[PDB]
Amino acid sequence: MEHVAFGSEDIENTLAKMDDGQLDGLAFGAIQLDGDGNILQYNAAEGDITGRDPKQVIGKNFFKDVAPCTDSPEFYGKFKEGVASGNLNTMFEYTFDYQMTPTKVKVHMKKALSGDSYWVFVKRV
Ligand SMILES: *C(=O)/C=C/c1ccc(O)c(Cl)c1
Repeated sequence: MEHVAFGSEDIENTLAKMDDGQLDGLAFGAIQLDGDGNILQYNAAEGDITGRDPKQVIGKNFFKDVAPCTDSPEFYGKFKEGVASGNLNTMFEYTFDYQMTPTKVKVHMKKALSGDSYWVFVKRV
């Protein structure tokens, strides 16, 4: 289990060193998206929260295909505003309910260090 807390101030530096295997060691869900919302990384804890197979969602568009319930100003809108500005860092609660039992989560979106990369972190609430 990787020793990183959800919402930590330097999380983007800590996660910069992690291959897909170390990402699976996190205590919380972690998704990496490009600026368009395409899934670059998707860890085991997120698969546990959502039911999706982490290997099978890589390459899919999060907002268009995987997670349409986030296609809204309250989630996607915050994401694309942060991508456009280049300083994405926002935390909010949300309910995931597409083809799943509705699940309330806390979401932290933060711009990655890798430039055109953005983290979406998720934990249960
Ligand atoms: C609602 O459509 C949200 C669905 C959803 C949220 C988070 C993750 O990781 C996935 Cl695969 C789907």
